[PDB]
Amino acid sequence: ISYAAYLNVAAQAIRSTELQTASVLNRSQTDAFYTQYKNASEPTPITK
Amino acid sequence: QLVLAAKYIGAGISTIGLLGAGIGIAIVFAALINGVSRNPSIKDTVFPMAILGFALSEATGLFCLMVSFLLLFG
Amino acid sequence: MQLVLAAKYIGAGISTIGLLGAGIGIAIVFAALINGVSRNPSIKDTVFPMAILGFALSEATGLFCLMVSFLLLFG
Amino acid sequence: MQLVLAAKYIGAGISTIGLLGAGIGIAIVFAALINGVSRNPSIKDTVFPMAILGFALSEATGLFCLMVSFLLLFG
Amino acid sequence: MQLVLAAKYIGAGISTIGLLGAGIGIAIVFAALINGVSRNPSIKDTVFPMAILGFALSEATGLFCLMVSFLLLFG
Amino acid sequence: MQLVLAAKYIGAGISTIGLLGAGIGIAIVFAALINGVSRNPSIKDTVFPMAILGFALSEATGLFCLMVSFLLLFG
Amino acid sequence: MQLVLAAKYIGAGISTIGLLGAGIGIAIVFAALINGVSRNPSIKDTVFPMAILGFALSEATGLFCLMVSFLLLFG
Amino acid sequence: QLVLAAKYIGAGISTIGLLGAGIGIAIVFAALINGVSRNPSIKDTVFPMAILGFALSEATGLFCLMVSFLLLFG
Amino acid sequence: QLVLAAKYIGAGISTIGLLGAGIGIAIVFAALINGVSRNPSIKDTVFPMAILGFALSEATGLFCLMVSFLLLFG
Amino acid sequence: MQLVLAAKYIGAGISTIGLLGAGIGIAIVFAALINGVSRNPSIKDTVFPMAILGFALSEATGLFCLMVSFLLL
Amino acid sequence: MQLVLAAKYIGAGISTIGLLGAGIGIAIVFAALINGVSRNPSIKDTVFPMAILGFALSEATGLFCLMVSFLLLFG
Amino acid sequence: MLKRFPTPILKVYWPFFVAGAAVYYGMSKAADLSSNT
Amino acid sequence: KLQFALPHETLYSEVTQVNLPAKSGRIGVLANHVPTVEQLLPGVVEVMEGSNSKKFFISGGFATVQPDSQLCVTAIEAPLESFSENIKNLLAEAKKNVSSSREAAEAAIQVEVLENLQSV
Amino acid sequence: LTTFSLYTIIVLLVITSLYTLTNNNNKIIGSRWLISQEAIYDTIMNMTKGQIGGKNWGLYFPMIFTLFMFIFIANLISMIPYSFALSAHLVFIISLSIVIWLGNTILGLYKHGWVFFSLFVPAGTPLPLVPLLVIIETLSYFARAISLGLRLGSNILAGHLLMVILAGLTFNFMLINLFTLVFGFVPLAMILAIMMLEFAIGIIQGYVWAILTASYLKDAVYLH
Amino acid sequence: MPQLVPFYFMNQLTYGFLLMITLLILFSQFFLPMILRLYVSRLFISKL
Repeated sequence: ISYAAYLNVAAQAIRSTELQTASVLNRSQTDAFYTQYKNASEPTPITK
Repeated sequence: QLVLAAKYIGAGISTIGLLGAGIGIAIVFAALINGVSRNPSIKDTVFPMAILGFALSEATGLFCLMVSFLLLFG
Repeated sequence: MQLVLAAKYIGAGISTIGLLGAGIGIAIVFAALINGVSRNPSIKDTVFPMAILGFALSEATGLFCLMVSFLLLFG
Repeated sequence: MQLVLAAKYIGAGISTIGLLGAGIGIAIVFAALINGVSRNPSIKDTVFPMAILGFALSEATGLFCLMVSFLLLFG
Repeated sequence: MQLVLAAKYIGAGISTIGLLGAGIGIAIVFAALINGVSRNPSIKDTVFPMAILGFALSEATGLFCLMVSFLLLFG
Repeated sequence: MQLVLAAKYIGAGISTIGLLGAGIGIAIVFAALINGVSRNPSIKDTVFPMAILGFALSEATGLFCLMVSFLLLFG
Repeated sequence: MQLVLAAKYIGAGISTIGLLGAGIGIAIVFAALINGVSRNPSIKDTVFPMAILGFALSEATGLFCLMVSFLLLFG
Repeated sequence: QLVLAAKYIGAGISTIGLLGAGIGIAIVFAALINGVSRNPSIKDTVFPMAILGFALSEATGLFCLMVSFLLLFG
Repeated sequence: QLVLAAKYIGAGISTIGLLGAGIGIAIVFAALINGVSRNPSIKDTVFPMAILGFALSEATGLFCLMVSFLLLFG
Repeated sequence: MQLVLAAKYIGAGISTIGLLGAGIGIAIVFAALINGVSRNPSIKDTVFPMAILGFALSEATGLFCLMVSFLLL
Repeated sequence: MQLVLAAKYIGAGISTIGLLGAGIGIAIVFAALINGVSRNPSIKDTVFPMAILGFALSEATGLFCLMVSFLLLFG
Repeated sequence: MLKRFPTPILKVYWPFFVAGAAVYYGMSKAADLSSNT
Repeated sequence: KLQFALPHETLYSEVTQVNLPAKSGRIGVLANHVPTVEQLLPGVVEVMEGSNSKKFFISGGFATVQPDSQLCVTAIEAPLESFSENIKNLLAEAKKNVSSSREAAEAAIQVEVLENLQSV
Repeated sequence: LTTFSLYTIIVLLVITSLYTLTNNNNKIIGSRWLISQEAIYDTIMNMTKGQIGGKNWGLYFPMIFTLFMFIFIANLISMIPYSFALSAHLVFIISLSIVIWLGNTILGLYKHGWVFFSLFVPAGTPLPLVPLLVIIETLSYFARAISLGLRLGSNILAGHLLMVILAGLTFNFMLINLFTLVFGFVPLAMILAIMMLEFAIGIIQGYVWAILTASYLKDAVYLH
Repeated sequence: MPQLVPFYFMNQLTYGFLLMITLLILFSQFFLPMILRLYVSRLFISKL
């Protein structure tokens, strides 16, 4: 497992007693998409 | 007799051999402690292997000791 | 006769060198332990059976050697 | 003579010394196996036959030494 | 008598050799201690009792060599 | 005569002592192999020939010691 | 007797051999000190009592060896 | 017959000199394998250095062997 | 005579002890260089530490040497 | 006669033991050289002279053991 | 007479064993020099006078052995 | 299973066989010296 | 000195002794300590500025002693007390579920975090 | 004539049975026994392709295979405790080693002229030790003549001598008074462990022979 | 074994070297290529 993915998940997991704040929840919960682009054209826009 | 003396002497010289085994066993166990402190989790595979490494180191010592009895009696 | 008693005391002396090896072995286990702990102090309870085990087995080889030394010496 | 017989037993005793290097040798191989394996978690499919090879070879010097000890004592 | 008395003094010297392993051994535990305390800073409270235990055990194997030396020397 | 045959046997015993240095040596090469392989993950195609070479020559020095043991022992 | 008196002069030398182990040991403690103190420049005040202790104990094994030499010489 | 006795004994003692070279060879090769594995690519420069260290360590052993032969053959 | 022979031999035996001291001195100096190179700046504190370890290592050899002289010269 | 000539042959055997140490000494210098060069890469041009100097001195000690063998003969 | 002539040669021979430790020692100081200089690229000016000092001292121990060897050989 | 295939068995492998012959002649003399004991 | 910067917050961004769980085992930095680069593993952390100590539970990050005694710690999140039992329970269930269900890597980090949290 | 002659015939007959009736008839699927000799084929094919690795790897693939199989079978048969070794006669094993070694060097000389002597300086060095590095390379080159054989011979022999001497000791263990024949399982167990080991050290030597004299052919074909 | 020094060396060696040369020819023409025949037959069905 890639290290920066490992740390990200670690932060999220640590955000999962339960006295955590909204900025924490925002810092660990988000919805996004990304798009592969030719070269131009758009090979499928796959969710993040 | 010189022969009577000789069997006692031969037992002495062979007995020194045990020294190497005393170091050897410890080197296997030391590496076990270092590995397990590094991983927290190497131990499940490694602990059977560590007992094996100990056995082999000890086994060399038993050959030396057996030579001591062959000298001492013979 | 003097030769017999001499051989007893000599054979004992010769055996005594073997003890050194087990002594070095013991030291190595504790050095490893100290390094392991400073690098990960939470290993200790899992390590504690193994630590005593490695010490004992190392030491034991020297004690086998020592028994031969006294057997020769006293006769 | 008494002297020839003495030399057989004594020569055998002297011969027994060589075994120590192989004993330490085997321990070093297993230590290295543990160390490599503790580093990778997964090198082992390549490394395990390499380690057994090192073990067998280190042991062999000790066995050669032991063989000579019997040849002097009995032979 | 001259032979056995000469044998006592020789056999004593042989036994003295066994001490060397323990001497290096003491250092090995303490070298680990010094390094370990430097890694963590504060590991020392737990570890200092472990270090004393390790020294004593290594030393004891050396002392076994010494007691054989005095048994040979005096009788 | 008695002395000469004795001396051949004694000389044989001494020769066996030489094996130990090779024994420790072989283990060092194989330890290094495992260290190297654990360091690279993939060095083995070049390095396994290098390691075999180092084993061989280290071992050979021991075998020379063994061979003198045979010459003296049988002769 | 010439044999006994000779044995003292030989035996003194044999005893002296043990002392080498402690010498190497002392160096090892100081080496660890240098490396430790290098790794955290300010660890020195805590570590330095421990370092002198490790030296003293290692040295002590050397003293015991040297005592046996003086016992043979001046007993 | 003391001289003849000593020749055979002396030959035996000579093997001990060889033992150190057996360790020595291994030490150079240990460094080689470590260096090469860390870099991959150091090897082309390093391999001449390794062979040189091996040869020099070996030569010390060669001297011991020559003395062994000098006694044995006379 | 046997006694005079024994003085010369005995002195020789004592000489073996010095080897440990030589190795010891070097180990401290090796560490000195490592410490200095590691920090770039531990050197003024580390230099007396290094000297102390050398001196003590040397001392064990010195004790062997004076015992050698005592048997050798008388 | 017999005792002295015998002693020379024994003595020759004993002298080889010193040589073993020098073999290891030389090896350590070259091992260090390889380690230094492999960590740094580029150090090699300065470091190779240092290695030769260290080698020579280690070997020289062994040479002292060897010449004593020759003296004893 | 013969016994004494033999003895002078013998005491000298035993003394050569002492020389070995200085050889290995010299290598160790130089090894550190190389390792330091390779670590820093630039420590060398500080480290070099220290290295020469350590070399000289390590060598000197072997020199003492050598002069004692000569004293025993030549008288 | 078995079949006779005309594979190389001699047109590369002569020096191995030659070395065997040299040792064979020398071993005749060695055997004769040992058969006296 | 010390910095214990977070993305939207910060926690300490001359701090005297700091105790860190690192890929070199555990590391202590005191006054001037030698300058390092260590990636911080998921951790239970103690930071001391003088004798006063603040104890932090950390998502992993990076540790970097700068040679001026500026201990740059950057981590994505890190008090210990905010994390400090029901949360551990939730992680146990989740650890189990992910254990059955990259999916491996997820289960592994979850086992680590559940333990690391249990330490708190 | 001799015992030795009888065991050379026995080795030949085992190997014929291993390649004429290790498989029921002739299959393209193979019986459970032939699965081994497929894996063996591949680990020695890929080993001398891994070693010598030329287009002449396969030209020395029969050579490396009959050196494998001879040593592999004769250190399992010889490990039957009433079987008269072919490998504990040093005079045969060392002779076989020298034969193969000479057959590498002569082949190397034939193929690569007097530029074969360029092998003995692989790389330049300062000129006062250029001749030195030719002499103590050639010395190490024909130390290969005896090293390969004496390793194997000593290993196999040491196993047999250990067993016979230990058989004599375990007899005398029972001649020691009956209180020693309470908890007397340990000397039997020592021989059992040695017997487990003795097959292993016999198969390891058969592989080690065949990799080292692949390495020697690697050196001889591809110089320096 | 207690006794393992023949004097029958040339006798031993005659039968010994006969077995080595025999196995080389035997492998090369018979037993090694009959395994390669299995390989090539399997591969020929695979390739078609």
